[PDB]
This record gives sequence, C-alpha cells and structure tokens, in this order.
Amino acid sequence: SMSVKKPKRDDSKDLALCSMILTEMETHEDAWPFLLPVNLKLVPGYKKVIKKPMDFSTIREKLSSGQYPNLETFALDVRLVFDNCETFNEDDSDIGRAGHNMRKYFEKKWTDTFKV
Ligand SMILES: CC(=O)c1cc(-c2ncccn2)c2cc(N)ccn12
Repeated sequence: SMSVKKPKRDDSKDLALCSMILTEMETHEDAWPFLLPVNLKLVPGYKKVIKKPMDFSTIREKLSSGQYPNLETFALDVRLVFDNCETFNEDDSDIGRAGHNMRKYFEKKWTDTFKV
C-alpha cells in the first residue's frame, strides 16, 4: 500500500530474456503456423471469429518497440497465439498439434526463466 512495498524484484533483464525466449519460439520447427499474421483475406472465418489475432512477428515488433509494459503482458500475447490456434483448429490437425507443442515449449521456458 502507500509507503509499504514488497521487496524489489530485479526486472532489469526481462526484456533481454523475453527476446531470447521469443527467438527460441521463432526457431522451433513447429513455429511455421505462428511466424506471420494469419492472412485475413485468404482464410474465411478468421477475421470474424478471432477477435484478437496475434503472431510471433507481431510480438517481436511490440517487444522491440517498447509496447510491453512488463513480462506478463508479453506472456499474455504469446498465450493468445495458442488460444487463437485452439479456437480455429482441430486438435487432430497439424496446426492444432503445432499449437499444443509450442504452448508446452513456451511454458517450460517461461517457468525455468522466471519462476526458477
Ligand atoms: C495459426 C493458424 O490458425 C493458421 C496458420 C496457417 C498457415 N498455413 C500455411 C502456412 C503458414 N500458416 C493457417 C492456414 C489456414 N487455412 C487456417 C489457419 N492457419
């Protein structure tokens, strides 16, 4: 509360660390569905159905331009990619499988980096 703070966490490295994590997402073999925005002209339903489209390139641009105020806003965008993927794709599809794999991949790195 006013003049009562919990101990100051060192957040000075968060930007570098999220960048690193994103770089590792971008270079994963199953990242291909997520690298660029879904083309809303070419994928019927997507615009109407997916209210907040998100992809790795868009995240990279937001990250590099100071548009994440903190590491949690960054994790929210990453997860949004996978939540969108689940909304639009069958679990039993390459893309549905890619999304599950990448979420798992993300969450481990997230935990190892910031929890542990
Ligand atoms: C992420 C996603 O839903 C996605 C990703 C792709 C995609 N397809 C080919 C190459 C890259 N991404 C795609 C294609 C569709 N027809 C429908 C949905 N997607």
